[PDB]
Amino acid sequence: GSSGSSGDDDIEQLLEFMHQLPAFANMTMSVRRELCSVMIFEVVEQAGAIILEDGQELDSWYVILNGTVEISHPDGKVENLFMGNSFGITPTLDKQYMHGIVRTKVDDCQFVCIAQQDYWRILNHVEKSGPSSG
Repeated sequence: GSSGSSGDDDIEQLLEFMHQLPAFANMTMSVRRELCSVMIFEVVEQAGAIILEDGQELDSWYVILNGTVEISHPDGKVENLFMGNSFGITPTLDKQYMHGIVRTKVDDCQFVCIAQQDYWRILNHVEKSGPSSG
């Protein structure tokens, strides 16, 4: 990826942005940096794309990095989230099921996927402080 940004310390540059968002602020910095090491990089190019379907075993945490995402419910409700909001699963081992259909509102929408386990091994106080990457 050729883009104006530091190399030696890439995560750092990204961290600064993490703080900007509330969802990423709810947890101390350390947790943020750790997540960046256990979070996937994904960005939807074609707007109006489906992010999650109704009745799907949510096992990964999603966070709106850029763009707006609209959520639809089977009952007749439609939520509206904006850059900064979070959705997907909770930091608790407890799993959950999607109760609606998510769809982007604009193009060039960025997002991030984080495994539950790693999501409950950082924020929480599990035996392993950080992820094992070696």
